[PDB]
Amino acid sequence: GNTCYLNSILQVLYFCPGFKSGVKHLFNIISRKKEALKDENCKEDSLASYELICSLQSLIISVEQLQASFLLNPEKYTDELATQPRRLLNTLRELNPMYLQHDAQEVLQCILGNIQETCQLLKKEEGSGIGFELVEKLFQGQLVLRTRCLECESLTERREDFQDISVPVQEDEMKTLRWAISQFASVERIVGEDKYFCENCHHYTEAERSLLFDKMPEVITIHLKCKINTPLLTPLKLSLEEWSTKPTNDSYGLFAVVMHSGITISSGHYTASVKVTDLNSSLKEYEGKWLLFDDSEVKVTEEKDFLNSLSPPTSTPYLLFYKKL
Amino acid sequence: RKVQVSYVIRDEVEKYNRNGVNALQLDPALNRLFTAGRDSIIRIWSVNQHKQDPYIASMEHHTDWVNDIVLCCNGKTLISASSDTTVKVWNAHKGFCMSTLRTHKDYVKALAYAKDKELVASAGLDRQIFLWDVNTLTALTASNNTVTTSSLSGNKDSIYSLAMNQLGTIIVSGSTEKVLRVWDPRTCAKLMKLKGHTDNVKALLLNRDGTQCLSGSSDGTIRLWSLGQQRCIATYRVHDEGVWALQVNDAFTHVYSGGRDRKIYCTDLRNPDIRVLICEEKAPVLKMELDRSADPPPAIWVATTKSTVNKWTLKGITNPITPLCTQPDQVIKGGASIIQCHILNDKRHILTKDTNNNVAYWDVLKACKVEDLGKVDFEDEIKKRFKMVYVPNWFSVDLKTGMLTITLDESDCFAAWVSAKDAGFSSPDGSDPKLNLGGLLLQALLEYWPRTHVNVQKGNGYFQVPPHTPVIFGEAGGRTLFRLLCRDSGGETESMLLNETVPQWVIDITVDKNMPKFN
Ligand SMILES: COc1ncnc(C2CC2)c1-c1ncc2[nH]cc(Cc3ccc(-c4nc(C(F)(F)F)cn4C)cc3)c2n1
Ligand SMILES: [Zn+2]
Repeated sequence: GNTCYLNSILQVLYFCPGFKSGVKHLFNIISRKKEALKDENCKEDSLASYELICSLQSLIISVEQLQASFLLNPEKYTDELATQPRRLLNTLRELNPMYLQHDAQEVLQCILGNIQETCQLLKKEEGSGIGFELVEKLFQGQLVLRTRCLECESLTERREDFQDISVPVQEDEMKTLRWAISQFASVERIVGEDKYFCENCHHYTEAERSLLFDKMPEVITIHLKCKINTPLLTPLKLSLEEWSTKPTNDSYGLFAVVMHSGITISSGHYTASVKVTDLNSSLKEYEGKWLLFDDSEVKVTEEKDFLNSLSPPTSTPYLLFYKKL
Repeated sequence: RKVQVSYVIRDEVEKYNRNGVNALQLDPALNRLFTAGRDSIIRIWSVNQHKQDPYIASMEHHTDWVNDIVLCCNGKTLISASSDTTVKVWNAHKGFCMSTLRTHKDYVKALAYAKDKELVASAGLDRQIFLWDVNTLTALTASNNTVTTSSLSGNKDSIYSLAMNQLGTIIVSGSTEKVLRVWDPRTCAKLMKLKGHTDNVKALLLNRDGTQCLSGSSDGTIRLWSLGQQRCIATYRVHDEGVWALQVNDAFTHVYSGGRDRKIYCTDLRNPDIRVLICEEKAPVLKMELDRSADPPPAIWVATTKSTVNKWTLKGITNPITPLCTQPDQVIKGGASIIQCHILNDKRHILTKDTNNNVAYWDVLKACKVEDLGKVDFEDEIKKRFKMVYVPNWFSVDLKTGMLTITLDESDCFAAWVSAKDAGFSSPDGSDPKLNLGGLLLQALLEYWPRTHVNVQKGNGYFQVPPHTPVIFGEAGGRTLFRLLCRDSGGETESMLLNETVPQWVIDITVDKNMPKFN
């Protein structure tokens, strides 16, 4: 198969907290409506978005079945592991005006947006006839765009939403994640030819365009701009209190990395890796280890081996994921 | 590059400040106070209790905000920094502008002074500090026209404060760089980069011999630094919001501070627990000036964002959080800033609203007020004067000073072509041509310029703007090129400076008398 850019983020989403039970209790409603109309006329555009939830549920059931057998290469047993991503990708391509390899971040945002779309479509038939806040309260947060008139030192505040956090690598050499976060969220100064007109001062003054974090989701997705074969420091623990509106001690931890192999992004291969914690059911053997996904082959590797696979310049990481601790 | 023609709609003499005051200067020997109002007018008042209307004089040669002023030579000369990218030198005794250094690239924010050396320094948003001798500037005319800079460089961001010691041996600059940069004013060499604050610094101070430094930043932290040790020795936290003004006694013992939080404190540097809430003003404090009639200072003058300036006495001879003053001892009342404006559908008249909600009706063409309307509803009065005739936009209104400043840009100055009968100009023969409002106004502003007088007429032939109307030629962005009153166009020096300064798109209409044409 040649659907690595989708399969990587699918494997990442599989281990996201609340995503599993969320899509389960969301597909429950679709099955209820199917059988209720079987006992008892919607738009086809919404119907296409409805169907991918059932497709995702079948996929996740199959992945759970494959996990119970501890089969790490089902290519010789079940072709379904490759046929299901195509079943999802056809519906995805149908749901979009956009476009054998493409962006792994674009497909992530697209899947999340389609799930939010069907969440709204099911909301519009719940109170008119928690559950539908899946994507909104897992990956999407509350960004704040306060700018400060350096003369009167007054703050003007605006609110926005965000799922991904696009971030550069180098400047225009080993940069910590703090520097790369600052490059995206820190201050751009308004001063010179085009100043900022302050209504309070009624005058041209200097300003500071800064970004801030107000209310954070359960999982932070981090996009990494590049191709550049120079990686950066990837810290395990993470806290956003330095760039937060209301400084709170909600820290996060790295649990999923999507890496890119090949210089040309036109036909580069995406590889996935996910850490496993809170395995309450039984498997403490895998607790702390890292699963690596390359094509249909999943492997178990220690934390230090994966951390050395990151650091030196073969496959550079493309997406990072941090869950709340 | 692009030149705009502005003019101020005002009375000939504005006794009171139509905007807030950014700096204060006191003359001890003559009992005179200099207020640098944001309305581009430096006002001299008398500080005597015997005065009931303490107005003395006005100095109105500035264009934009006036941020800092400095007295020199026993009160003979004054130097003012302004947001019009100019530093003006005036006679303090007779209140008239002597020179205008157009050296700064951006706003001029602060001035540092040394009275033992009679030495001044100007700093602003252009990341450059310029040193000047007072006696060199006082001996300047249109003939004696020679004075360049001795600039200090290094600031990686814009400057907001400046200070020098009394002896004039050490200078310090505070920037939005969050770092105090120290230079030697004699040798012009970088001394140290004090790295203590975490926000912009807006007030600095130094002792007599230049051994210790005081700093007031927008983080609420006052800081005392030892110069020889290159370190901050003390950090006081007496304000809730930013610290914007600083004063110190003669012995360099108590610091007088204020800022965004209107509370003003006299805190002992040797023990921060010994601080007294002097008073909480009505508006955030911009600057302060101590009375030095005794080693225990008797009173302090406070200039805030409001137009009025207060004088609070310092007489403790209570205990908890009581403000030392429930009301100021002296009050210099300022005017009211025109806060809102609206242009009618005919693009001929203007409806303005000041701080007291008093609405006024103006004729931007004639450049004069029509009537005062009182505390009427602004939107209801806007909809109450509804004329259906459409006229294009041919100008812009500006309130950077608090008063009406009408600006005309080359692109759309000559866009208005109105009917003479609809314009109110009744010809005896019942004629009605088409008149360009921009051209008529340009000819009215340059009515007293003989170069426009072509054989001979004088004016546009329909109306006359007031002769006191200040006409300005300024570059778009902040640069101010020339300023003069209308009737002052008859002066030979003003005439030559106009011949050099007036742009071509004004010359071809006011002098060449040609048609404006389109685009
Ligand atoms: C999460 O995998 C996916 N999720 C969502 N979609 C997919 C497919 C792209 C549509 C996959 C996907 N991709 C490539 C794969 N190759 C083999 C499999 C089956 C398998 C996977 C994991 C395990 C396992 N789990 C633990 C632990 F620690 F969680 F208990 C330990 N081990 C060894 C056991 C078998 C497979 N599955
Ligand atoms: Zn402001």
